Amino acid sequence: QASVSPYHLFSDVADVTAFRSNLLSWYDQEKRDLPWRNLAKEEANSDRRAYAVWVSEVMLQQTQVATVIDYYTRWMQKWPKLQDLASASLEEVNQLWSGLGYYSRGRRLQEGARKVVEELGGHMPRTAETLQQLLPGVGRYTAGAIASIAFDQVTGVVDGNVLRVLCRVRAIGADPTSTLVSHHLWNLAQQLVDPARPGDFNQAAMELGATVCTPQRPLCSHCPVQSLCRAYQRVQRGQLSEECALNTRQCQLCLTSSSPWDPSMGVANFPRKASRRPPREEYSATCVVEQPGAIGGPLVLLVQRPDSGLLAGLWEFPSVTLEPSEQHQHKALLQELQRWCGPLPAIRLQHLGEVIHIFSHIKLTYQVYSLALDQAPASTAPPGARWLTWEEFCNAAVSTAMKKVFRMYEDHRQ
DNA sequence: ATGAGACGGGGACT
DNA sequence: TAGTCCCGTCTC
Ligand code: SF4
Ligand SMILES: [Zn+2]
Repeated sequence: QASVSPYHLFSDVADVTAFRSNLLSWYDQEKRDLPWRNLAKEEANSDRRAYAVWVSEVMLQQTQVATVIDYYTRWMQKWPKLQDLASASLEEVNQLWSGLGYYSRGRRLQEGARKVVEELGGHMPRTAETLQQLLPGVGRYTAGAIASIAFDQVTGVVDGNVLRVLCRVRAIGADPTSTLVSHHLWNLAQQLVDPARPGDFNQAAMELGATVCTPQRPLCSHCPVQSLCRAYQRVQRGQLSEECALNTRQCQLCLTSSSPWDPSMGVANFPRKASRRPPREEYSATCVVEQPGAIGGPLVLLVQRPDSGLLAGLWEFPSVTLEPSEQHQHKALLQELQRWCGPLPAIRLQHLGEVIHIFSHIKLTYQVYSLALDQAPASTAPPGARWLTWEEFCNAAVSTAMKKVFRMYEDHRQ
């Protein structure tokens, strides 16, 4: 309902004015140097400016700034314009994305650029609503980031950083993933975003959550919005010797509930921590088959995953899925290897060790093998088989799991 | 037809 | 050391 207590609202316009001014003044003296800020500040063309912002905001989804920087630079140097990206192949996109994770982001970014160039004359949509509707991979966050940063639209955003900042600043301790709490956070973000500098405000709020209002041990003594933070105000009471008026059980007859407030956590009582369920275990066997090749050998066999599901369309060493009880077997692996190599001397199969790779939702254990051939396969290389030099593999569209497998193969090789 | 699960990898910190 | 948290979009 609209009957939330003023304890969780900014009912005083003076507080809103001060929140914006304090945050932006801190940003103007503390802001990190980032390549997408540099490209954006100097690109007067709106479409080129939005493209540079769009790429960075897709790469930043569930990925830390420190990781993105090098990928962003590589991407913008290879595809400086929408037009360049639209002509790229998905295979080239996966090559550049290799190691960044959540690979559908890269595919959708290319699909979007192709749509913009080939259906919209190269012109990016100019509001959060139309960016979200028309561009694949662009949800509510990315659309608001592009619109505010690139087009000066007055629209607030809630990423993980802003969620944490707002839950402390207004002492929201309920499950933040619920529809009700999420709606309240977006409403706060829309109230607070500076109408004159909405992009800088959004960037400032996110960088505050990244560098000051951090998940653990936040730097409250260094915070520009300290005086306006409910979380901070409460910690400074402690053994008190301002609170939420409507936080009383409607029932005055039941046992009176007690506060789950943990004094030893301070402002980190907010937000509530998401309870995490461990990933399911899966098992696979994989083999680096090698042949001597010519100059720059040996060559290793790579094959392409299905274009759906996990790590879709990426390349990998031939692999088979195994049930736990049969995770050390060779039968199915050798059958898969012979698909791509013809008849194989199965005596050469060398067990190297195991590689455990953690996805967000799967703990995958590979039994890793190698099979070194004395010469090329007897038959011509089948369609879908790629024989790569070590350097080509390192630059190919492969998952990090397969790079760990390759590093195990390189170590055990003599 | 909505909401939990699918979907990668690593940085920071204990 | 080994463990933990957490940096959005889409669907099946
Ligand atoms: S005072 Fe502390 S808890 Fe509040 S916003 Fe600043 S860093 Fe976060
Ligand atoms: Zn309350």
